Amino acid sequence: VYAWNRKRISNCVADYSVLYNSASFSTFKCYGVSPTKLNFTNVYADS
Amino acid sequence: CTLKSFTVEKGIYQTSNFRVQPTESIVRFPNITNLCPFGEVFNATRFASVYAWNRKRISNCVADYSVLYNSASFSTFKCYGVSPTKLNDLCFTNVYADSFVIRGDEVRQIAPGQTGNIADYNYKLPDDFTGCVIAWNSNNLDSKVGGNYNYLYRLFRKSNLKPFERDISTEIYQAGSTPCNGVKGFNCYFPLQSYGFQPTYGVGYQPYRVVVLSFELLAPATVCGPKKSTNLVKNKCVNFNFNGLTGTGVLTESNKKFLPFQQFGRDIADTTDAVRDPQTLEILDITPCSFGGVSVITPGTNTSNQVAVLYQGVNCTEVNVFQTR
Amino acid sequence: VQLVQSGAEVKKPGESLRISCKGSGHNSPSYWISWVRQMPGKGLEWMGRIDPSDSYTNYSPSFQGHVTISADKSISTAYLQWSSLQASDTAIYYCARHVVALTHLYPDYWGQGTLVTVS
Amino acid sequence: AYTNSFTRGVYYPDKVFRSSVLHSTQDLFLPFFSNVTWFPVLPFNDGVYFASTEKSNIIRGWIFGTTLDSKTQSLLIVNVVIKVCEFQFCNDPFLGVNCTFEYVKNLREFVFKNIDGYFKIYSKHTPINLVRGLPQGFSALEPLVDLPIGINITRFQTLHAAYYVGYLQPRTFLLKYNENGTITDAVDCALDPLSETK
Amino acid sequence: DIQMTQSPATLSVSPGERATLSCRASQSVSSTLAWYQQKPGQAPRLLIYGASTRATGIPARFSGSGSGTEFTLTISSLQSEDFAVYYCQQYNNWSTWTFGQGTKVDIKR
Ligand SMILES: *[C@@H]1O[C@H](CO)[C@@H](O[C@@H]2O[C@H](CO)[C@@H](O[C@@H]3O[C@H](CO)[C@@H](O)[C@H](O)[C@@H]3O)[C@H](O)[C@H]2NC(C)=O)[C@H](O)[C@H]1NC(C)=O
Ligand SMILES: *[C@@H]1O[C@H](CO)[C@@H](O[C@@H]2O[C@H](CO)[C@@H](O)[C@H](O)[C@H]2NC(C)=O)[C@H](O)[C@H]1NC(C)=O
Ligand SMILES: *[C@@H]1O[C@H](CO)[C@@H](O)[C@H](O)[C@H]1NC(C)=O
Ligand SMILES: *[C@@H]1O[C@H](CO)[C@@H](O)[C@H](O)[C@H]1NC(C)=O
Repeated sequence: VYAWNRKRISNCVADYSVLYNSASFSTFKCYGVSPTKLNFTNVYADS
Repeated sequence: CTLKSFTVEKGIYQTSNFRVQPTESIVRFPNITNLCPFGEVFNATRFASVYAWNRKRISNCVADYSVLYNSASFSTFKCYGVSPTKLNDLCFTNVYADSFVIRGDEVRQIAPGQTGNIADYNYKLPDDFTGCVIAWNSNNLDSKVGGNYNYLYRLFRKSNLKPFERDISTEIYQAGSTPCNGVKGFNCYFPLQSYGFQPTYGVGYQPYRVVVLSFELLAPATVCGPKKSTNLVKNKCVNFNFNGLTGTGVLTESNKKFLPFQQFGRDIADTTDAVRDPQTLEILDITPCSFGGVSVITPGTNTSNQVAVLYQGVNCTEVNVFQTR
Repeated sequence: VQLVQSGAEVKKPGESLRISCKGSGHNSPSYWISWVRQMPGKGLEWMGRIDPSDSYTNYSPSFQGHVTISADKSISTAYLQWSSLQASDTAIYYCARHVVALTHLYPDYWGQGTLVTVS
Repeated sequence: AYTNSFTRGVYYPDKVFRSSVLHSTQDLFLPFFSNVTWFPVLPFNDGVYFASTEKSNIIRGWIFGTTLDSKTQSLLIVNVVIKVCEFQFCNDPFLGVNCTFEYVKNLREFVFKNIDGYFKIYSKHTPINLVRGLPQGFSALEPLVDLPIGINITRFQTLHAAYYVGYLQPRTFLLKYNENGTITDAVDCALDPLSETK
Repeated sequence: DIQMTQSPATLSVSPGERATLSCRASQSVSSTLAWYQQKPGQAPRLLIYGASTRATGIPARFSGSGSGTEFTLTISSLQSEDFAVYYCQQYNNWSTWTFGQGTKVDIKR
């Protein structure tokens, strides 16, 4: 966590339906955007 | 001045327009003896949740919006379709007083055509909304230490609320593929969420009591502003304000008999040809005051400066006189 | 603005009782009329309150299942009722009002109080 | 059981008076020449048109309860008495031989429409000679009463004389007011190409 | 609940001096506090409300201050009719109204 990794997702087509449909996510909270209407100029994924 | 030239050649020039100027003014509102209960809607101990906003109907009373406008307590008073200053005079065939509580940042969401969670799922105004919205912070009444969760709001509404629509449904929102059958869980969420109003929150999350006054302007006026009815005048070019309908014309006795329900009659011109006086159900016809075109008939200025005048399409009354067709 | 209570009452233990307090001159039909107990040598202790228009009670935890507070808005009256009286109930009971002033609340009048003697 | 409605479903849209003027109004009207049921609980639907042949004024009035179990307030007109209380009605209400408003051979037509939470009770009473069905004679319904009740209003029932139930639809209706402020005829601008041309 | 505790239990002040009473709440009460006066044999009388506003018809010598959990009542130039028991009551709208035990003001000697 002190050295959290960051990937940039760009130059591709993103499909968030699979992520939302997954039932193995114990926590999934979106701030400032509803997950349903995710179907952006840049995307970051911190892990 | 009309020709814009000092020299006026022989001929007739339609220089001016002659309008009979009214001298007297008549104000007649419904003779109703009661005060509309604004305090009950406003000075209420507790307000309803925004998702279940309360509605009061104000009728058969004389409203006075001067007090509300003058009061400085109201944090934000925004009137769409009507002037708050001019509210004192306008009559209304019907008044609705909606009441609820939201947070400060959501105050903007209560506006004609606005969007957002509150506007989309809790309380939506029509595009042609004709009313006022008065919101005031209620941090001293709707917030407690530890969070006041009494007030709720709809967050996940499957069907977007229509204007002036209240949804009190508590059905679990099925955000996934499988149904819920009234069972909560993942992809099965309770449609309502509570504001945990706390006195330490920022103004954005602080509680605000919101009152929406919706007016119907048309039919007999159940509610009218404070005014002093005056005696009417028959057969005189005067200004008139009948039940809030404003006009300038001669108020005359009319042989034509309205139907019992009928109040305001208009002909093909669509003007309010006749009106029904609120004090007495007497049908008063209205005729436009004599108007004409003053045409100056002048021989050439070279010959002389004596000038005759022709008032068009008027009798020699309203004005060595010759009455011609 | 005026509240009028009932006269002093003397009852045997276990007897039911109801004291009344009529209000007038209120800002709106939605105000807060509350009852307060005062034992002979004790201090002030809140019991409960009602909004007659809504008839919504907020009984105190120490007085929840001991007394019942009701109201009748037609006569603008509040009532405090004991189903079964006990010697400990002997005290002076006052009715106070708390009107709403949009921004905040405001207590205007305080009842003269009614003395109840359970013996 | 159905019968032709002919053209006996015209009322005054607004309170305006228009002498000897042909006026065009787009509003809820009973479709012309539309089958109407011939006579339970009838849903209010868009609109309702009730024609009673009660020569002796048999039908006291009506009830308007969507829940039908007294849960919601219901209009109670009985005959003239009008009440808007939260009446507790029987399972099969009939008359033997929290109120917010109270007021106290022959064909009687009434148009019931609830728009913007406003109930409108129009009426027209005329002598008749055709027992079988509504006479094919043009008639007008002036507004008997208008109560902005504000109720939901999704179902209604009668009180006991056959009756009929029609429905109102948005129909541009050319109305011919005469010099006496009386409608003698009306044209439904969607009946057929001839009506559109008219 | 929000317990209200006053201090001191009793005091003794000569006329013309300034009397000070403190009131403490368990957890914040913002500013929804009211001070009362209950003379012997008389019903309680409001003095200050909102923790700072003086009730109309009350002498200006009484004043209230404080916020949160701590509040103070000050009686400047104490008079001969000011001898009573003063309580502090909170009236948070969606909460049980709690009361303090009170403080007694007597003659200094
Ligand atoms: C809700 O209740 C509150 C509390 O009574 C009302 O506030 C009070 O409003 C009145 C007028 O409606 C104010 O009286 C005014 O006094 C000034 C002089 O200070 C005078 O010039 C005005 O003409 C008027 O008489 C009164 O001061 C005010 N009280 C407070 C503490 O501010 C409020 O108006 C009520 N609102 C409704 C909608 O019922
Ligand atoms: C108020 O009226 C509306 C509109 O008629 C009713 O909405 C219906 O609700 C039932 C069940 O609640 C549904 O089966 C219908 O499909 C709804 N109608 C429409 C057009 O969607 C509503 O139920 C009424 N509420 C009450 C209390 O009578
Ligand atoms: C003008 O008025 C006189 C009397 O006032 C009347 O006799 C005459 O017919 C009127 N003529 C016109 C054109 O109005
Ligand atoms: C209008 O009605 C009255 C009586 O109902 C009648 O006398 C009059 O003749 C009618 N109008 C016309 C133009 O005939």
